[PDB]
Amino acid sequence: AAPPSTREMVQLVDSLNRREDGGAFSVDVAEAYPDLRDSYRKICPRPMNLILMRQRAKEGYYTSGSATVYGDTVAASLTRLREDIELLVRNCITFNVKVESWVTLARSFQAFAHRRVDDFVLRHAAFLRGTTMGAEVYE
Ligand SMILES: CCOC(=O)Nc1cc(-c2ccc(C)c(NS(C)(=O)=O)c2)nn2c(C)nnc12
Repeated sequence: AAPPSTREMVQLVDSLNRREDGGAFSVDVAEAYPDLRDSYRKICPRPMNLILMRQRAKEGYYTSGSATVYGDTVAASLTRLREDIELLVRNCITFNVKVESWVTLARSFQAFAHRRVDDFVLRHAAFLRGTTMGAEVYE
């Protein structure tokens, strides 16, 4: 089972940018708002955004060394990318807990991103067809 190439992983992370999110999951809140860094660290002490995820994809961090590429199921495959997607969503829903519309946007992105990763895993690993999907597990 050959892992996906770094170019394919970069193309996968690039496909997670949606026009309807208007860069909400791409912006680096620390670089964009220097005068609010410390408040964002209190709420989201672990940083995550699609710029960091694209660097990780490009460098082989999701598909090299001890990264889990193919697991027992689609859901349990590309675990490092799934954890990064989950942190991105957790940070957004925690920060926006009082703004329901922006929580719903983060949940919409979560479902969308795990489905994009599920379909990508299936394109590279037909032997995982029919197993648990990340879109069924992550919520
Ligand atoms: C100081 C002003 O701050 C903000 O405007 N903040 C945020 C704004 C938006 C936002 C804007 C425009 C649109 C069209 C949407 N999409 S929708 C209708 O689905 O909600 C969302 N999202 N957002 C998210 C996530 N997290 N923070 C923000």
